[PDB]
Amino acid sequence: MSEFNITETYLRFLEEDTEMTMPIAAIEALVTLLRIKTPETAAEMINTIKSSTEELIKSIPNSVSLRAGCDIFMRFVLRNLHLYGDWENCKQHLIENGQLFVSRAKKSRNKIAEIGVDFIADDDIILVHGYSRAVFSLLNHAANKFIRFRCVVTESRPSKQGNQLYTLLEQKGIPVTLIVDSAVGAVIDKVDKVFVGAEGVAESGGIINLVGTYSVGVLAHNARKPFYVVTESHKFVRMFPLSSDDLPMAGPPLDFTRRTDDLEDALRGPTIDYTAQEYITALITDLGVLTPSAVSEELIKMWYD
Amino acid sequence: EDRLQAVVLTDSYETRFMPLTAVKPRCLLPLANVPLIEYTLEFLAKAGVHEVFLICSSHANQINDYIENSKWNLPWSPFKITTIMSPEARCTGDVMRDLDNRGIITGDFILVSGDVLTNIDFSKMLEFHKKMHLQDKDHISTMCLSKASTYPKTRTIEPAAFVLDKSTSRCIYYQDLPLPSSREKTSIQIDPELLDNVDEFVIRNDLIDCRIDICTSHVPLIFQENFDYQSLRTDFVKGVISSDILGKHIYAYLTDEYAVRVESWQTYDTISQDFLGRWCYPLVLDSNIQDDQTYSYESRHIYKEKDVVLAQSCKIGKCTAIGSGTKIGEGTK
Repeated sequence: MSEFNITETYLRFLEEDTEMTMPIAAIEALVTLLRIKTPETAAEMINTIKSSTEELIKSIPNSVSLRAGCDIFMRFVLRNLHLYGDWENCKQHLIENGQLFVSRAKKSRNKIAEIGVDFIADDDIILVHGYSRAVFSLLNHAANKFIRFRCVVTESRPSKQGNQLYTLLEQKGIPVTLIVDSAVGAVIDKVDKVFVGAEGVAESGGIINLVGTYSVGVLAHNARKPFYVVTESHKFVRMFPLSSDDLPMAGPPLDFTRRTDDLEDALRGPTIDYTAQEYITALITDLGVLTPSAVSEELIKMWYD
Repeated sequence: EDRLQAVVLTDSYETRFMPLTAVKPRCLLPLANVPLIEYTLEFLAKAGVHEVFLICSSHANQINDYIENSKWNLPWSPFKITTIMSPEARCTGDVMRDLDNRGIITGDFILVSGDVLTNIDFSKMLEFHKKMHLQDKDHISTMCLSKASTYPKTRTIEPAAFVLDKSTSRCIYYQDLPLPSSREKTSIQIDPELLDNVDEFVIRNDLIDCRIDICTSHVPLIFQENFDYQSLRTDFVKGVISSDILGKHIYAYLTDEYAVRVESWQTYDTISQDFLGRWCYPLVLDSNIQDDQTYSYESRHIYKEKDVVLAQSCKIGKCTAIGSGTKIGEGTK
């Protein structure tokens, strides 16, 4: 009898497929929590799932996609707790709704492409940043559409993700180079469109993914090239920062301590930046193309009370 | 006034296109990816006609298979479309005496010979015709002609001298004229006996023919007796103004913009580039009219339909057009 906390349920099926990502894995674990542990009373169910979400955030704090999944699960159990079935059917009604995310959010990524293929037009040199697999889910259907384009992939120092794209869509058959991440300003005068992928959307439209998407965003603004971001609808999160600095990793982004003998010195600054709403200009979700004030309204309506 | 009749008389230029044109007529050749009947037909449907009469002197079955599979034998077409089957290679003119022996045409009607492509609002050509009716009871027709003033010498087969009036633009006289390759034939003659009561006239070379003549139903009856005519203008408009029948004057109209007619490949190239460029507004290509294409328009004059596979590392320059389902490759230009 599993306890669903850390790895007795969650981290097992992350090794089943390296295509499922973190937040829908969190959705799958949280629905299979109360799919079995349903002790016929509406009180301790919500206590169990709130305890489970807080210990799962307590497992890995610096992967804020997890917070997005573990909080839209609370929105799911709140709205499915609504319609007021007196808990007599909801013990069966909520769990038969249940797996509609793993039948729904799993097949959201081609629904992204079905509305985002009509962005990359003919002969567009494209800049992507980091292994954001929804961007590749758009680009796969774009190359299957037989449309002519070129791609440029940045480095993802120190998180290594930029080396994956050049070994991902090269074998699909797209002419692609791998620029280094510092060389954006000398090339973004030539890049037609730039895509990124978020690990979170704030309450105004923000990109909380990686090391330097604020840098490539402010390069996109002072080259006046359109800065799109491909995401999907399990990436909304309540966390609305105000600076370019989020929750810390373990200390401040500006360390000034002493290296003892030979410890690592690359990851000493920040690793997850923030982008304001001005630098993004259109984001892609399951809900269509979505201007950032629309994503602000969409995350302002389902989070108030 | 209304109930406009019409007659298109194709299939007189098979001498021009002889390596082609023996397996399908001149009128069924794709100028811009679609066989150019409708480049006349959409024009004179916008002119608002009610019946046409396709003379098909050759390949008559592969006229009517396209005509019955067109959008014109469907019960909302602005004209009903009828054909005329034919023994082979009749000279023009005698088709009108065959028409008068049959006796269908009553009223004003278009003598559109050849295959034209134009932007002219034919509606404002009606009031020129009716001003001809009101200010002359001895009229014959009106002849719309283009003003291609920036180029003589390059309208290939026949250069002409449309000498006409200053004030009323009545066509005074007409004469065929030789070619720039011939330095030999250097004279034309206009004898001044019929030049008595004109006192003001203009003689121009920069008017290209387009064979769009609209007249009254009196002039086929005029044309009935004088059975000597075999062309439409080398013999007739000379032989109707040269003091032959008294009290029958012919008029001719000049437009200000693009209105052209197919002669040969040294005109087919030029009109293909004028139509495929934006020199033919509003009768343009990207509007996707004829056989419900999907042409889009980039800058630099690019025309592409859906399902076009442009391969990588190709370049596509000015003024091109690509149909659907094609496939180009690497390194092409």
